[PDB]
Amino acid sequence: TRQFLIYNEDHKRCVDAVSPSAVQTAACNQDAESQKFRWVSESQIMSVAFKLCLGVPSKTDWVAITLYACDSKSEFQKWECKNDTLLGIKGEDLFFNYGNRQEKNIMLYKGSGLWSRWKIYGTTDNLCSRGYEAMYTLLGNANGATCAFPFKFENKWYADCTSAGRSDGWLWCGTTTDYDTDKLFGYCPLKFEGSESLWNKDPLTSVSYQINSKSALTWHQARKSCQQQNAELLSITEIHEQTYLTGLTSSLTSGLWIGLNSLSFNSGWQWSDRSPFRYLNWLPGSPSAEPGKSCVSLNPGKNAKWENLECVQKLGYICKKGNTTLNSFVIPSDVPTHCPSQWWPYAGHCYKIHRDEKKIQRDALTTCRKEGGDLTSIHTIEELDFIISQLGYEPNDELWIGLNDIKIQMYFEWSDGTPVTFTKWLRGEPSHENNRQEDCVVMKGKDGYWADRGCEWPLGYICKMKSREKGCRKGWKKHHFYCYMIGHTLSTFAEANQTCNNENAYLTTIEDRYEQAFLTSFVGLRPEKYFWTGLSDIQTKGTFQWTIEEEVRFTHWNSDMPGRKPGCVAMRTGIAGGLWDVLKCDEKAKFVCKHWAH
Repeated sequence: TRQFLIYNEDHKRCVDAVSPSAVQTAACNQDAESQKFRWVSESQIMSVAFKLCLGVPSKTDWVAITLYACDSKSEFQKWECKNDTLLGIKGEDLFFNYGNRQEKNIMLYKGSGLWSRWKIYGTTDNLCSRGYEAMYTLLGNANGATCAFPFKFENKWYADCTSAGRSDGWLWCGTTTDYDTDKLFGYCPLKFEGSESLWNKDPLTSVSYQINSKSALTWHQARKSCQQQNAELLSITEIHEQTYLTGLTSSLTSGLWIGLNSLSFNSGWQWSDRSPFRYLNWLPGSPSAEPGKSCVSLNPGKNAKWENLECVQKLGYICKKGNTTLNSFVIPSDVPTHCPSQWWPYAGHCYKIHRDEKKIQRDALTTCRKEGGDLTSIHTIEELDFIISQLGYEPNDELWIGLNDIKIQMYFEWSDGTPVTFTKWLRGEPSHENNRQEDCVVMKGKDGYWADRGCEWPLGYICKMKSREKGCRKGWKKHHFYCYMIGHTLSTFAEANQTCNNENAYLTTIEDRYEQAFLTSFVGLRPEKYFWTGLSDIQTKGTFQWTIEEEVRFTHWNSDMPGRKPGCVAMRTGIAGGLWDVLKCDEKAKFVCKHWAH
């Protein structure tokens, strides 16, 4: 219930609703309910005191805005922020204005003056900052449908979640505009006395679980229901987790949604909360090869096992609220690098790829231990991208790694005893585990992602052990034909382009998949949040070019980049793995220079 007041600085008077046919301005008051407003849709603004939306008689010049009955299809009630702080009707350039022509009622107007721009009281942001978000109910008889604001309960209009009609303060809402007629309702996912009883808390791991067997949402809807509760769709990472949930869902049979999905087209199966997919528990015949089934459901009737279905089915879902973090692996840039011959260092470990004599996994595991190491374990995306970039890895390689489930089937563990905190499966992997007794994992593909197969095939392997200049300058690491540097002075993009040019270099370009992979490992394990690069749209807004004028034949953009956002590109560290974000060029962050060899 994020209500807000609205006023204009050039007059310092808050909009006040007095009558459904008269909306004026009075003295600003935080307690006067007649001045509170909140969005109820992507465009509809509603009053809290009268439970009525703001609209216009018709999209024409100089008409009085008043309180109308809230209607979803009403084109006259849809608003939109334009340019900066201007507030106008969705479709035309008619604005929310007050002050002109001695009219105490706020008027729709054509003039773009300061009398038509409104901010939120107590802040400096426009009205499109908060906005309406779909709120999915819990339990109830409405199958977890979204709240409908406003709704009529016992001939009274309510604007937010209410405890009326109940004697236990349980907040609830009506999923339809007329509850007295439809009697469809649900409980609001908000903090109230007793809301903790909706979560089941494992006394061991302290992780909390919510089981909504009465709801019936899609996968994308179920994820949004858990996200809005500071949670996420269920992820099962241990045998104890699968066992604890089997007891909770022992009395249920209706299928429930979990976080396991394959929606990412480049990778394989993955959890919604980015947890490592190392524990498998598919039903027989699952996962199926149907191209449309990309979301996994937990079937409590068939012994809590998993099956993949279409992401559009309406089933229950399980939320997972927990604070458990796998590890940090942050290195305050510091690590030893005493590696033997033919081995290469990274983050305190020595790696080596064996392409010479292809052996099976058990012979590869023995050979790595003969040399004082072990089959490689991978814990970060940075460490994975170091292997493909610096170890002479080729796109058509197939190399063994330490991931296996020889001890317990369907439960992958690292051969070197280290915990499994990271997984990157290939498109369509893991698959066909029921066809064999031991599932060993390999590295193949241009991106070096993983795939599980039989353990009885001669292949290359990658060994890894502890720690016990080159063709260029001192503080410059060398990758392939170039040498790169990390500036330690937090500077802007302008200041960064100078320091790189000061050292006869330049902000690093990114030409292929592996130079990006190297740069992903060259930074990303350091506590800094962003690292600059060469891409920017200063030459021509909308088009990106390097600062040394080379062809831009590679793109490593983030989730929602770039498009509308103008600025300077910078790589993101941590779990993102060097993805390109667009930031304001006046922001201060470290950078990476680049220079040719010798």
